[PDB]
Amino acid sequence: EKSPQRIMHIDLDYVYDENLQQMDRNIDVLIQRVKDMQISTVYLQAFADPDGDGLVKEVWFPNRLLPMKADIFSRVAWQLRTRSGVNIYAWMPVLSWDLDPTLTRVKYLPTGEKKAQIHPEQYHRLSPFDDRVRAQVGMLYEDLAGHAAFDGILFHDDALLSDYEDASAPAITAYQQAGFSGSLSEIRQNPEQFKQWARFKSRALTDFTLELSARVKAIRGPHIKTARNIFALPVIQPESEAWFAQNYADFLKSYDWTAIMAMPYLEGVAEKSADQWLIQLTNQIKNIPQAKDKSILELQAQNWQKNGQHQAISSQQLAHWMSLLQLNGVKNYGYYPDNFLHNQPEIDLIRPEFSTAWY
Ligand SMILES: CC(=O)N[C@@H]1[C@@H](O)[C@H](O)[C@@H](CO[C@@H]2O[C@H](CO[C@@H]3O[C@H](CO[C@@H]4O[C@H](CO)[C@@H](O)[C@H](O)[C@H]4NC(C)=O)[C@@H](O)[C@H](O)[C@H]3NC(C)=O)[C@@H](O)[C@H](O)[C@H]2NC(C)=O)O[C@H]1O
Repeated sequence: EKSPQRIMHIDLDYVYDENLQQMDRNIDVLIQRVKDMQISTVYLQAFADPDGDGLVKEVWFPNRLLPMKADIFSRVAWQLRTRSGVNIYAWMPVLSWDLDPTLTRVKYLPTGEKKAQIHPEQYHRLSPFDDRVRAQVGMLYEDLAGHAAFDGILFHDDALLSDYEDASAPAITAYQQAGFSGSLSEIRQNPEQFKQWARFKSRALTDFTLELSARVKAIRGPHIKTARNIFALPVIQPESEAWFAQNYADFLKSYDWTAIMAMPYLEGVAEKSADQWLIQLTNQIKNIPQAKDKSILELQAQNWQKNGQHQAISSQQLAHWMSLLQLNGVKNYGYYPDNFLHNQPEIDLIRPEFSTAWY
């Protein structure tokens, strides 16, 4: 994988159409767009998410467990790899799958309540402490690996847990068997165990992803690259591992690429403070020897409303941020999401700051 890495992060929800001929034209336009961009890598959505409801009910590949909305992942992948000149990473949820109801869901323990619950504002995650969950998610990854060819796996940012999670029974048993003492509420507020507990959960998530990676590699070979999305707070504010169960140093050690969600508006940063926020983030990375060499800075090309009516970020703004990264010594970056239907971001405005091939 020759450097710098320049990544387009792409949803196939945009490509899908009930009319097959329209879908064909859509795929053709997408392939040409990526070819024209002249960058290195596409992170390609393997699951359907038309509603942004934080739960995958259908996917883009044949498989044993979930409905296939359309057989298009493998078709788009091989064309991008041979016509558009890019590596392809299959972008897959780690936990947020709409599987058999008897599979354990991640739960949290509400303050002042005795029974654990599922928080409506989080990804609808299955518990990584349930071995049946590990097996069935494993099956989905094996099914993708069997039917499509690709160069890497991008593990979704839904591999996270808060400081009130996971409160489910198998998680409780796992903590007990690992030597943790007391209820979840006692552990999280125990000065002598709460840090160990956060790290235990971070390692549990990472180990689960490495298990999934091993299953794919058994099928497609050892050459498969791994990437995982990490939230910005665990990078800039490491104590936040306590409520993310993500550890930046761990990601750097465990994956070929750590894809940092360098998205200031997502993080609630004001428009006039976003540049400084990005400079602070990149300064933090550069202070960790060779972190920049294994990290991708992923910029946002939309401003999301937890409601659902997302707003585009201007092409000029995105190009400005890409320029900012380069001027601050960062060579590996990309953006999410791409919208081929509307040329958003505008390829002519983005290319000179994004493609090394630009003249
Ligand atoms: C006094 C004061 O206000 N200062 C505190 C300071 O002590 C502390 O740093 C922060 C955070 O405290 C910890 O917050 C944990 C998370 O709280 C939940 O955050 C939800 C929003 O999360 C954001 O989500 C976006 C993605 O959509 C992500 O990009 C972003 O980084 C996230 N932000 C953070 C900070 O994580 C929010 O909607 C939830 O309501 C909120 N839930 C709760 C229970 O607060 C929390 O789980 C920790 O317990 C809490 N513990 C500490 C810091 O002791 O808060 C400052 O205000």
